[PDB]
Amino acid sequence: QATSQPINFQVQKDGSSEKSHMDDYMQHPGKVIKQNNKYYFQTVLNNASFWKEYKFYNANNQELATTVVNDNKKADTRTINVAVEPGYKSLTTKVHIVVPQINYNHRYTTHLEFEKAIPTLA
Repeated sequence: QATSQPINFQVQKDGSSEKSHMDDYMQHPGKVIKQNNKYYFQTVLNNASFWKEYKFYNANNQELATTVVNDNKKADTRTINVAVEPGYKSLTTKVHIVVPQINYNHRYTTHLEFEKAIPTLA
């Protein structure tokens, strides 16, 4: 069995609550999924070809498992699951965006803020 619910979020800048331009690289809302007693935040990365690396952590800086659910090369998107727990209010992220053709190379250190804490699901 699986249960899911949408969850709104905003990626915000390191050291403040200001929106990050990284927020534009992810589709909204995301989704919370509970399957085999485990919880995930499922999210769709825009311009997936630009994402050279991504890492997610909880608010205590522990590493969170990510898995690729879907790669849509035609749309240039990638759908991932990020392991979470009920009660999580944010994820710390470390993301490397690269577009070599324009010599664009940027490292984001941001915090993805859920609109509400990850819920317990039945």
